Amino acid sequence: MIYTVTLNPSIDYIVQVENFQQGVVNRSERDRKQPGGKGINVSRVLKRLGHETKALGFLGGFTGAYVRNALEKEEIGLSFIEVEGDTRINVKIKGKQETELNGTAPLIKKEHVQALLEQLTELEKGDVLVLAGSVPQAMPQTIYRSMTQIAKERGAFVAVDTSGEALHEVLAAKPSFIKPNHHELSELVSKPIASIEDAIPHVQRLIGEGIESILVSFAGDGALFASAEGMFHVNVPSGEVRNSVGAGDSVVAGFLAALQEGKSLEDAVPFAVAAGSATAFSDGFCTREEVERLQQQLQRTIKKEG
Amino acid sequence: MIYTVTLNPSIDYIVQVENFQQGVVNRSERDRKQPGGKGINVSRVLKRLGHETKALGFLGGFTGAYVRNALEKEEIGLSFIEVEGDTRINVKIKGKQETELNGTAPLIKKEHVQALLEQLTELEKGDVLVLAGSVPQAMPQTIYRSMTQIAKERGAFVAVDTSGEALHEVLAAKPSFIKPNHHELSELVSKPIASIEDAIPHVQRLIGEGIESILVSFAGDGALFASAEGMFHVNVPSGEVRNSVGAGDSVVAGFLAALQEGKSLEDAVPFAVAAGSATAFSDGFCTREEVERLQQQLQRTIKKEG
Repeated sequence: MIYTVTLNPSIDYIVQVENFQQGVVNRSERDRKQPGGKGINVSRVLKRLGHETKALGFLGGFTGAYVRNALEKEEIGLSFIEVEGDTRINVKIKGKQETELNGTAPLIKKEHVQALLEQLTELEKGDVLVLAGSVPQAMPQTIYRSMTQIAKERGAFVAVDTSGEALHEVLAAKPSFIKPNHHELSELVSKPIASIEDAIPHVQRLIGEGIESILVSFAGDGALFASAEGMFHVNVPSGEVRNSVGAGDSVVAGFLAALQEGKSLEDAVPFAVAAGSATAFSDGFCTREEVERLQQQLQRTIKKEG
Repeated sequence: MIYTVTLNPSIDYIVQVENFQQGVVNRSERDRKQPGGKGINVSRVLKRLGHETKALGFLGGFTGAYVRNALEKEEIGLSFIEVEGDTRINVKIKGKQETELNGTAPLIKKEHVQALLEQLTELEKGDVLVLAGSVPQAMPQTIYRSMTQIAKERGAFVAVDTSGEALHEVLAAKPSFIKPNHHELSELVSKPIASIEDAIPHVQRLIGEGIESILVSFAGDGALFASAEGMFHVNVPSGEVRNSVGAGDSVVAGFLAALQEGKSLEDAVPFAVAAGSATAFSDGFCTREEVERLQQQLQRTIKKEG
């Protein structure tokens, strides 16, 4: 049904140290590690929302074994291609400041990329393909455009959450749904967008260019959703954000979980934004209960637009 | 024959990064992962110098599995005790400002910190017990004092490489060898130090309390050795130090390797100081051939003390 692709998964090593300072021996007070990567995170959250997914991508070494074991324990569908190097270890330092340091991508022989593309020919009509995250530089940045084509030639629904050249490249493939935050969208059109008004003309050009739906977040300023069927705004429940290591991925899962449940593209927006917020407010990720709650609240702030 | 103890072992994650800012992101340019822990390093460097050893300590979690697999490949003797906790990960960032980030020590039950002491009971006359590295706050900072005893009461040679209360409390136990750098010595004799003479009176008193040998390195300026047979100085090879990760652990391994091969306490010093700077003048752990060479260099640099 729903397939997620994570080209560069990882072990997110989350560490809070209210004292983290350069050139010095920092100790940790609170340590945690969890499998990471945008595709993987959409899977995990989907699971928490009661939906299965089959996770795809590349995994290597003991760190990859850790990632595979974990998803296994969470009873999440998976079919990763083993690679030679080790899966990267990403370091997330919380506390006073918020500093990140990503590990190097592991080498991926061309045969593996060919095998990953091979798996996609398995998508059937009505399946969903989620391509989220960065594309290792060693790989053709047009990779998502390729995977989207394979998917579309099989009737599969494509949801994309990337940036840079990779996102620019995917457009010609006309995926079904994209979710750029306002900064990613500004980067895509090479123009600044700070308000809902700044984005509307561009969104309208994208829908007419074949993109079926788009959801642009403006952080604590709500979200804008456009479909050839319409355009409207929605607010965020507001609250103290206790975490921010997979909130955009939650929005994607929420949207897709709702679509699975038969709701309409428009009707799904409320649930997705809430899922993002729920995760943004809890130490870990959102729960089916939390989302439903917040969603009820947001399902009114719905202001038309366009 | 030579036992090493590592209470808080770990996987050392070295990541080279330039212009390693803060608050934002940071992409590694080069990564590296290997077993960490002072005792562990001593066993690894001893292996390279041609000598076996059995490493003891506490490992847990997939991280602990890694440590164990790696040492088993280097064919290093071992017998750690599995604790329900997850061996830590210390992120050693390098560049123009090598920083560090030590992970939260796992969790060790009493019966564990007891089956260990229980292992020491096998020690025999002529054996060697190496105690190095800080102590997990989850344990009493007197733990080395306690082990030295068991060890000493068995004709075993105890060498210690620590600092802080831990180092302070071991003294009354009368260990056979300690290597406080000129600083740790100030942090011990609770008094500042500087001259090569500003330490002899104090290294003298320590020897008089029952401690067999003391090796105190003046960072960049040489090192002083003291035993009941008198003392002498030796200068450091002098060269470009690329790595520091495990230099002190090398002087210790060198000193022990040299005594294993029959050489005397004082005659083993050159060899130990050689292993130290041979590891430092490199991007990895020193090789036998390297030590022997610089050994001769330092061999001539020998001056008795007044």
